[PDB]
Amino acid sequence: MKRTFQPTVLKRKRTHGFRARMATKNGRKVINARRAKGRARLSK
Amino acid sequence: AVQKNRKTRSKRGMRRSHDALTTAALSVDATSGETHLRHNVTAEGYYRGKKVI
Amino acid sequence: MEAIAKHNFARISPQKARLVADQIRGKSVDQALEILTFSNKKAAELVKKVLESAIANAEHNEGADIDDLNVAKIFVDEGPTMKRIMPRAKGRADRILKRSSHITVVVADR
Amino acid sequence: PRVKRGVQARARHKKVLKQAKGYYGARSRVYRVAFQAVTKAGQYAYRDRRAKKRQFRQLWIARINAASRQNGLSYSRFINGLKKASIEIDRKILADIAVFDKAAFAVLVEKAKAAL
Amino acid sequence: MRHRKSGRQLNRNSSHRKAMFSNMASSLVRHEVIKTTLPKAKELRRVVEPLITLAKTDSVANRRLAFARTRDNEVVAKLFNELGPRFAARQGGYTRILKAGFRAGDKAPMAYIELVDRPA
RNA sequence: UAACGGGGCUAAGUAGUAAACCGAAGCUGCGGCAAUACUAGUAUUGGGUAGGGGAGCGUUCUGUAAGCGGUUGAAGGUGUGUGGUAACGCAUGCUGGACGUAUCAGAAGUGCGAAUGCUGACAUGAGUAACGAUAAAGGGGGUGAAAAACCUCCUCGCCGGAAGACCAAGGGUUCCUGUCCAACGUUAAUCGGGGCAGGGUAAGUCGACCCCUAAGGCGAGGCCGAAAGGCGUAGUCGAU
RNA sequence: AACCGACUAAUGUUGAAAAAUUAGCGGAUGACUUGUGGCUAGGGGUGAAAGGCCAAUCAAACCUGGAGAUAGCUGGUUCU
RNA sequence: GGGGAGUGAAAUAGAACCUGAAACCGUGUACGUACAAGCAGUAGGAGCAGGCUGUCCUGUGACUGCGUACCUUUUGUAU
RNA sequence: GGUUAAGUGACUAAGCGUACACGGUGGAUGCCUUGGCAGUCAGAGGCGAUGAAGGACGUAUACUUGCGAUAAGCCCAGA
Repeated sequence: MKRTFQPTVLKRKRTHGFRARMATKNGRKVINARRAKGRARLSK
Repeated sequence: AVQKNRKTRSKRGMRRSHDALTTAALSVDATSGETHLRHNVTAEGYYRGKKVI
Repeated sequence: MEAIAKHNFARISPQKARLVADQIRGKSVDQALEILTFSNKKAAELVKKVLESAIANAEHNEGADIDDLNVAKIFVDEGPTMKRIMPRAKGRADRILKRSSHITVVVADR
Repeated sequence: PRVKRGVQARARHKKVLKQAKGYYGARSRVYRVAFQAVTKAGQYAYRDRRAKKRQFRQLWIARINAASRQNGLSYSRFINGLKKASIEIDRKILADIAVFDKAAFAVLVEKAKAAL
Repeated sequence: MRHRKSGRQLNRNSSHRKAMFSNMASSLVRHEVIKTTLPKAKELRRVVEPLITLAKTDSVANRRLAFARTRDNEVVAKLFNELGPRFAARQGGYTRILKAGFRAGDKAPMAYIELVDRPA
């Protein structure tokens, strides 16, 4: 049965990637939040 | 489908009263003196005093 | 003279191993060895190795003869249990216990 | 200050468990069952300390009745006889006498008969 | 109920059993002694000992029969050239089962089965 | 049975008379404790839920205490003896191996059996169900501590618009070799997509990069909007 | 036939599987089906319309915060 | 994996390592238990076995009487 | 003394129970703490295009720390 995760790298990057996060105010808020939390991985 | 009360150790033990193991029927080969399952060849290949393997 | 061998952390359920221990408890060493030799039990092979280590220990670490030797004490004790996860149907997971056992044999010339 | 409960918590549990020595199964091993068990044992022990006094007196009366009737008088008539004879020997003693000194019992019976 | 019935299923289809026994007979003719499970040995006698009887009379018919039952030309030749001649006088009991303990892996009761009067 | 509690009863039923006895944690006797009155003795009183009131036990921490006890054995653990109405106290054998702490005060994360409580451990079911397509195995030999499962040989069977061979994606060393078999592998395993070590990916032409653009994204200025921003030109990105 | 689908039955229901398998069944040049990439986002989207679907969730997603909402209810509430 | 040997004050301090409780599981010993009906105890009580020396102590407990857990919630729960 | 009869009756434990002993499992408790928590008194109250915060990848005869192809460093001055 087709399950929900049908990964493509390009779609992962364009949605959740660093340059995508950095493009928007609220994305930067996420990166800053994760950077404050101490998260090793800021982006996907 | 399932118990309404955990079974005591006693009753568990009572069930396993028949769980004891019984030993194999052995015999000793005449020639080789090797113990073996009665009716079966020895490890050295004798059966009733003759080398058969 | 007593000699004790142990097999700690033996991968065998104590309940399984104990059936074979019951077969050779109180028996002579020669009698025990044949009982274990023609066993079809996995437990019998683990137990046979311990008993042989015990006999060796009496012959070497003590001064003794296999001839004058009895399974003085034998017992299996519950070892640590490795826990593991088995998937069941409908996304449910069950735990599997990989029981282990500590097999002790004592042999004695008395 | 923070108080850890361990050491005292165990002492309570152990006290009960020690009182539950000899009970079957959980009732001597497991605190939750043992506690219930040791409580009911105390309840029974209270009730029975009373009822001991009843059971023993029934036994005596049964024995005195046996002995009196061997000496040809009912328990009921014998007690009346003794009362009328002003003999104030308790049932516990009478029943002791009926077993251990049959002759004395017969004397008392003869005294009792005379009073009736 | 199985009253008076013969033949073990051996937890197999018929076509498999037929294949298995044809193979096993070929092995036994070739090697003259074969270790199998004891129930398979006992069934094998009902397959091999009839092949040996057939091989006592040498004919194109009988060789073809043996070939039909074995589909092995080496076996058929050994049957008619060696085993028949050997067992010419013998009235049955061409094989012998010797029980041989248990298999390690599954503690299956095992047995050797061999031809009688092996030159070896 | 099953409309005496049963046995059984013709009185062991019903009514009555006489004199007995049994019978409760009631009353009495004997010993003890407590509450409240009175004057240590009297007198009365002491079932109890919600609830009110009173008095305590023990725990951690502070002072007392740089005191007191402790490797000639602290705490903790586990027995035993003993004391009190109780919470509990005291002593002590063994274990243990360095703390403990009187007394009187002081302060609380101060007492657990319940909350389909929370965490960990360990039971019961139970050596039970099951071991994942009914395509199928049989045998000889090998290696090994051990071979149904690994290697090898001969047979058999199964797929064959696939159960073959490639590619993209996706994954990321799973590839090859040696070695190991604890765990992993629904069994064993000498084997493995497992562990460990070493090796292995060679481009003008394949692909990416690159030139080009689609949908669409972003978007100098701009237009619009409390702010954040939205839209959008020139552009610049964006393959399928 | 492939492919897409999902009408019946049986199995399965602590599954081989959080929707399948087996035997049958419908469509099969079209309002078809499929890959890649785009766009629409929560009182919002999208809907050949079932309140269907919007990550195994939907008469208002999910996450975090207000937040220990509130709970005239239920449970539980530890020594003598 | 273990037994010796050795180390150490200690090895039931041996790396699955201070202490090492309980649940739970074993081995050994004593006593009971295969004609016996239910909250498993209690009051009584024989016998047997250990001590100490039998109007003692300890363990077990044939047999007899009595006896439907706990909590909660309720007018009321063995329920 | 024997036989018979009648009565009576120990000795079984497959297993199980209780108690005790010695263990296993387990990791409570106690003791301990290189970590936390709440403050007081001071300091400093910013860092960044002279490229930050934070990272990637490297760097010595896997990861952490340091460093940056001058790479667990180079130079200089004090100590």
